[PDB]
This record gives sequence, C-alpha cells and structure tokens, in this order.
Amino acid sequence: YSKIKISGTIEVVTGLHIGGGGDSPVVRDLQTKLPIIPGSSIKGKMRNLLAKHFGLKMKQESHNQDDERVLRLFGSSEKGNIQRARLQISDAFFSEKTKEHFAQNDIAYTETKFENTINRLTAVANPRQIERVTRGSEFDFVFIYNVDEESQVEDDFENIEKAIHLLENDYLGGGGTRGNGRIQFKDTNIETVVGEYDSTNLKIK
Amino acid sequence: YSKIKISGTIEVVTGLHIGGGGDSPVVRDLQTKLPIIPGSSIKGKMRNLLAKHFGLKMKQESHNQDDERVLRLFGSSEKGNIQRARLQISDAFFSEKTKEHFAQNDIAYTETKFENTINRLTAVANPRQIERVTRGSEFDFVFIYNVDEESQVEDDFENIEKAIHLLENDYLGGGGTRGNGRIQFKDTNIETVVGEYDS
Amino acid sequence: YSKIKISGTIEVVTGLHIGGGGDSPVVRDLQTKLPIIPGSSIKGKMRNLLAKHFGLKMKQESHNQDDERVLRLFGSSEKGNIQRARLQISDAFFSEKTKEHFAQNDIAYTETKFENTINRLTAVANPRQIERVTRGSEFDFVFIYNVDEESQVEDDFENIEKAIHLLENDYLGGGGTRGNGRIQFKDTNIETVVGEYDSTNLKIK
Amino acid sequence: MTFAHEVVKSNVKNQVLFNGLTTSKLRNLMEQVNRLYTIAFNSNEDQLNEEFIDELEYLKIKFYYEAGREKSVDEFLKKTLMFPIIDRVIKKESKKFFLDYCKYFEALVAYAKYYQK
Amino acid sequence: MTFAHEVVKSNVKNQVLFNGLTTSKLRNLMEQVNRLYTIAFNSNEDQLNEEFIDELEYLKIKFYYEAGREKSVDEFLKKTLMFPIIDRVIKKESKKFFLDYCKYFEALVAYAKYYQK
Amino acid sequence: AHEVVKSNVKNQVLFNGLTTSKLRNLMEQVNRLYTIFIDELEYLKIKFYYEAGREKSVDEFLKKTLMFPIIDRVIKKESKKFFLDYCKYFEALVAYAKYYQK
RNA sequence: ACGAGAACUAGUAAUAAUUGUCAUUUGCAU
Repeated sequence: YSKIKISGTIEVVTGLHIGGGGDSPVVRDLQTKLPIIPGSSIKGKMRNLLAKHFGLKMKQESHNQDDERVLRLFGSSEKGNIQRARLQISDAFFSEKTKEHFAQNDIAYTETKFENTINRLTAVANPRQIERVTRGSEFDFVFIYNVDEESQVEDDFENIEKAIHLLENDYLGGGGTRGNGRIQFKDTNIETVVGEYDSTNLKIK
Repeated sequence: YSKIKISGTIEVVTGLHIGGGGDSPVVRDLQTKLPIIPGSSIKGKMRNLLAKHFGLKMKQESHNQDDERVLRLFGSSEKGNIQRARLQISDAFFSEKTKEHFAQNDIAYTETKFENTINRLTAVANPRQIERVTRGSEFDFVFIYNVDEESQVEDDFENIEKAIHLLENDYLGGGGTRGNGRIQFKDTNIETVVGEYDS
Repeated sequence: YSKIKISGTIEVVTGLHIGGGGDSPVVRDLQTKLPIIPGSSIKGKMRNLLAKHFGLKMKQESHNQDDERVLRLFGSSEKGNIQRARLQISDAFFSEKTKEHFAQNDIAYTETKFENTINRLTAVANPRQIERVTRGSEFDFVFIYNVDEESQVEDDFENIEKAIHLLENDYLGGGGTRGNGRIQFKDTNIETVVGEYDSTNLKIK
Repeated sequence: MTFAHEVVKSNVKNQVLFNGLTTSKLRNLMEQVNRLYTIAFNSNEDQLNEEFIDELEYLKIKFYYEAGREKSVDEFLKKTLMFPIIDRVIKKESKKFFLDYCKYFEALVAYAKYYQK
Repeated sequence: MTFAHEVVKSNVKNQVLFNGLTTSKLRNLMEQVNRLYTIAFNSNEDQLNEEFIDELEYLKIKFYYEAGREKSVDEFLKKTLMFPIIDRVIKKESKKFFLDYCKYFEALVAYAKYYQK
Repeated sequence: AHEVVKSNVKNQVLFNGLTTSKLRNLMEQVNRLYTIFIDELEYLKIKFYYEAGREKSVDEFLKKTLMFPIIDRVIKKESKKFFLDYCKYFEALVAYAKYYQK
C-alpha cells in the first residue's frame, strides 16, 4: 500500500473562465481573493475526455456507466461493484511566482471582456460582459495516486498521460469554443510519498 | 476518437479595428500590451457568413434555427437537441518575426485616423478619431477539430475551406463597410495530433 | 497508569465538507454556530487507511476483524478476544486565532461553491450547490493515549505517526476525489498529563 | 409587522410569485445575512460594535443594489417594509432586535421558497 | 455616514442625474478601484508601501482624466468630494481608511445605479 | 506633475492657450516608445524640439516642466524603469492639461 | 438495626460513493 504523488503547473494559454460564482464573476478563494481552478472541473473534464477515447454507447451514455477501465481509474461503486476512486485531484491555486511577476510588471489578474450578439434580420446588438483569468498565469496542482494493486500502475499511468495530452489540446473552463480555456502542463514531478514503490521509470508528458 | 489541428497565420491587408474595449481603443492582451483578434469575433463572422452562404429563411432568421450543416459544424444546442461544438477556434496573437520586424524599422502597431465630417447644408467640420492595427502584421491562430464520425470529416473540412474562402473576401471586426478588416490566410498546416487518423 | 495528551492544530488546505446535516450544510456547534470536525471522522479515517496499509483480506473485509495492532490501538471489543480501546480521539473546534483573523479581515466562514453535472446523450446540465469550510481555518484537537502496557508505547506512537503522515496525504469529509478536504497538522505537542511516565523521546510530525 | 411576513401568500398572483421572484435571485442577500447573523450571535453584549453599525450600513447598501438589479427583488423589498425595518434595527443597535429581524427575514425566505414555479 | 444616500437624493433634478450621469460612464473607475481593492487586501501591514502610494497617485490621475473627458462625471466628482477625499487618503497612508473610501464609493455607485432611466 | 499644470493657469488660458490637439504627435511618440533605442530617445528629444517649435506656448510648456533636463537625464540613466516613470509623468501632465481648459 | 447492600445503557463502527457552472450567440450599423 503506497501513494504516488503528481505535482506540476497549469499554464494559462488563453483566457480561462470558470465563473461558478456567477457582472459575471469567476470562482475565487476568500482567504486571498485570488482565483482558483476547482478540482471538480479538472476531474470532470478528464473523465469526459478519457471516456470518449474508449467506447461510448447510447445505452452507456444513458446513466453515466462508463468503460470498465476508466471506471477503475476514477471509481463508480454504484453497480454493486467495489470501486473507490484511485486518482485524487486537488484544487489549483494562483501561484507565488505569478503574483510576484504581475506585481513587478504591473498587470492585472483578470480581464473584463465585452461581447455582443447581433440579432438576425434585426442587426441590433445586445452586449455582454465576461470576466476571464488573464493569460500566461500559472496555477499549481497536486494529484495523489493510490496503488490498490501492484499490476495496473504502469497501465493506469499510460492512461493518465494520454489524458493529459488530450487536455493539452482541449479547453478547460467556460466558452472554450469561442477562444478561451486552452492550457498546458509543465514541471511534472513524480514521488512515492508514502510506501516502498519506485518512481523512476514512470513518466507523464 | 481523434483531433486534427489546423494551424496557420492570418495577414491583415487593410486597416483593422476590433475595439472591444471601447478615445476608441482596440482589443489587447494585458499581459503583452499588444492587440489581438479574439476568437469570438472570428466565430461570429464565420457563423453569419456561412449561414448566409447557405439557406437563410426569414422564418429561420426569426426563430434562430440554423442550417443543419452549419449547426453541426459550429454547434447550437438551442432547440432542445444535443449539439456540441465540433470545431473550436482560439484567440490569436502576434508572431515573433512581426514583432522583430516592427521593432527594427521604427514602425508602430497603431494608426490613428481622423475622419472628417462634412454636414449637409451646413458643412460643419467636427473631427473624429479611430484606432487601427498596422497593415502588414500577421497573427497566428490554431483551430482544433473534434472528430465524432469517421466519414463526414472530409465534408466538414471542405466546408471549412469555403469558410476561409468567404472570410478572405469579406471583412472582420468593425468598419467592415467603410474599408476596414480585409485579411488573408497563409501557411495553413494540418496535423493530426491524437488518434490514428490519416489526414 | 499514565495518560499522555497530544495537542495541535489542523489547518485546512482545501475546502472541507464533513456536513453531517444532510442545502448540503456542514456540521456546526449549536453554541457558536461554527463548523466542527467530529472526532468520529478522524478515528474512522485513521482506522480505515491504516487498516488498508497492513493485511486486509476478503475474509477480513467481511467481519471488520482487522490487524491485531491497529485493533489494539483503536479497540474492537466485539467478539471473543476483547481489547478495550486505547487512543481516545476528541473532536476539533474552530480556533480563536483564526476567528480573530477572519473577523478582522472580513472573510466569510463558509463558501458556497456551485457545481454542475453534464449528463451524457443529453448534455443537459443540472446544478448543485455545496458548502465548504474556508481554507486557512484552524481547528484545535486533543488526543489522549492510555498506557495499558508499558513496553508497547514506542510501537503505538510509531503507528500513530504512520496514521498522521498517511492522513496528511488523504482527505476528510466528502468530495475528497473532487478536490475537497485536504488537511495538514501543525504545532504538535506531547505532554504527560497524568502519571509518572516521561514523554520526551516522543515525536509526531 | 407580521402581516409583512404573511404578505407573501397575499402575493401569489396569476402563475408567478412577486412578479417572478425566485429565491435564487436572493442569494447574495442570504449569504450576507447568514454571515452577520453568526457574527452577532457569537457577540456577548447587547450594544453592537460601531464596526457592526458600519456592517449594517453595508447591508442597506447591498439591499439597495439588489433592488436596483432586479425588479421583483425591488417589489419584495419595498412592499414588505424591509428598508424601514433595516433603518430601525440600525437605530436601536440592540442584539435581540437584530436577531428579531433575522428571524423575520429567514421566515420570509423560507416561506417564499415554499412556492417557486 | 452615508452622505452618499442624501446626496444622491439631492442630485435628482428636472429628469436628469448629475446632468445625465450613467453607469456606463464609470466603468473604468470601478475597474481601477476594484484592482486597488484586491491588491491592498493582499497586503498584510497597515503602512502603505510606496508602490501602493504610486498606485493611489495614478488613481488620482485617472479621476482627473475622466473628469476632463466628460462634464457630468466632473460634476459628480466635484460635488461628491472625491478629489478632497483622495487627497486626504494619500496624506494618511493608512490601509483601513482606503478600505473605508472603497465602501463609500461603492455606496455612491450603487445608489447611482438604482436611480436610472 | 499636478502642481506645474495647476500653477501655470494664468489670467483664462493654460500655458497661453495650450490645447491637446497640438500635442498629438508627441502623444503618439510617447505611446510608441511606451509600447517598446538610445537613438530612439534622441529622435524623441528632437521631436520635443519640433513640437515646441511649432507653437510658442508649447515651448513655454516644455520649459516650465523642465522637460529637456528630464529627458537628458533619462538618456543618461538608460534604465528601462526610469523611462517608464517618465512616461507616467508625461501622461500625468497631459491629463492635467486636459482638465484645465476653456 | 431502611426488600437492604455491591452495579459506568457500556463496546464496535461516519455523511460516505459517481457526478465540468456548462451548451450556442460579430463591440455591431456613419
């Protein structure tokens, strides 16, 4: 029984707009009043993509019962099966380097972006204001892996690196079709924090 | 499941004004203090121009129901049917060589235009200002295509080809009517990144 | 017969949801109206994870008969070989330092993060809202350990060290896999409150 | 002033409530009210903090802002005598009256939440 | 205090507001004040850093710019004593007074928004 | 910054009738340099001489601000931060000139 | 020299488990 940690950083490529708290604000902490990326968002997005990579039928689309191996990786424990999740995602917090960088370059943390709609056969605009996390900021994450069994660890991290690649070419957040939500991953670190397992041959791109 | 990236570079030919922040400024990244082309604007020109290039009924205009091809290629999910976007368009930024080329030659990124007003029967001259993005600068975009059905990929790519064709011959941003927005595309590159698809 | 008191503070890293009330509110004292961590939560999570550390067979899964020494530490007293419990885990209460902190800087004691669910074949979202304890909160805990057998103090504190360390890499409450409820222990203390036993050689990270 | 608590049933017209009020549009107000209810409840004495007086001022500010944003909230606040009672609670500065307002407001919120589309 | 309250009712004339003030005309000022709010909140000590003093100086510059741009904003700033208040805030160099100013200005804006065409 | 502009209001005219339309090209110069080199600062100096030549009031403006010594000391210092500080000062002067007008 | 006197309603276990605040909509007509 051991736990393998994954640490890293999300780079904000273009704008990011979670906005669970909402003119139309974004999700923010309250101890620092600096934005965060909720872990539920990351987990849901990766689960959706990695499910879509494997098989997905209409009857399978019915009630969120997914392919057996993704189920193993993220846990269902619903269909009379013993499956607690094996991969834990935490939140991401607006990092110290980012704060110092934006302080010493005098750039704000949030952009307020104005949007319009042009009505058909009407040509009249109704404006909107959408607030998004500024580009180039970095958030840090930590993941936890549990080894419920020894002989699926390599395969599970193969799945996770596939998923991370898919995220690197997808959007996380809101309105990602209209040009905000691309992210990248840097500085992956792999340690076995508790246990007697080796973290040298294992890698994530 | 697979994704095929489309990468390329757009060149502005005439004046350019996006002016989302609007004496009348232009959209800009705060992290670079440099102008941009927000993906929303490109998406809007696309949807309008492609719907017009297809059937655009007055009743369909009233009810905002769009043509099935255009809708699948850009997603609506407004009529109670599931329709997720199959094509996502991102922001776009200056490329490096443009930055260098303007840095060396003592060229700015903005041109301020006086528009002189002459009023009928009175001809009272009140000058106005508008800001523009310097012609000859090129922006770098990425389009990300999501593949859901292995056969109609080709048709969707062809529709994107007519997409770019129309957009080149029309105007993007503001002042499209008065001579502002004519941009062209170069160095398009296609490269499947995830999956085992031959593209 | 001596008793050793263990004291410290729990610092919330990411929002915590014990929330035994079920909208979806958190457990609160009825004299202060502030969130609490029931001691049953600490005891149960330590029980479970330190059990899953050692051997846990299917036949062991069936009966809640667990490893002999985890059982010794936490007591079974169910069938046959009875063992009275030995470590008493108390509740944790919202500290006065953090109370002054959040009162002064005008920070809420609870956030209501809104979450969503994208079901398949329909993509129709159905929202939900969850209360979570704000990070930077500090809870004050007390443990009491009874020395029923003198020679076993070292092993027992070794195992509780294992428990603390493993808990710091896990969650309390719900939504643990969704980001919620990671804790750290800080400013620990060991002192002999009753008896004639020295507690200088003792440490808990 | 309890007729102001049961006016909510007198305002079920034809069907929308308070002309389309939803409790969802009351969320910021509910959050602030809960915050200062907890803070007041922990307080010992009846005499409120001067900073707590400023807090109540911030309550009126937020009430006016919400009444400005939405018309249904505006009707709810105006006709149920919310503004005068807020001023009055600010005037007496006693804890028990602030709790009395809190119970009235919570009763309003719950009873309104009973009926929603 | 809430001089904002009775001032906003003193500026309702015949209807124009501050000779036609509208909420769209204060967006930039609201943004700048919000950013200074969050930066100062991030600060620990009460003594204002010289960099935050320079932020206050640029904020004063921006009030003056906007007041030169439009006449109604000029009348609003002039009668609401924004300029004297900012000068005193810069003189005091205390964070708590800056937050109090933030609350005042927020109340001003909220009233201006609740009374609109 | 404020002090000079508020105190150069003589009897009402500002710097004997200064109006920002006369400062357009200088404003564009400062904005272009703000976006971004010693020689660029040199031609910058030259353009203050240029616009101060176009109108007498502008020459008096650049004199009563001590613009020329400030720019010389900027070019000596060659530090990016201090040039941006100069941009802030120039922007403040322009804003206060805009406020105090006919 | 009281139908008395001895006598812990005690021991074992938590609010858990899967759920993305999303899906479309040109800062637009001089």
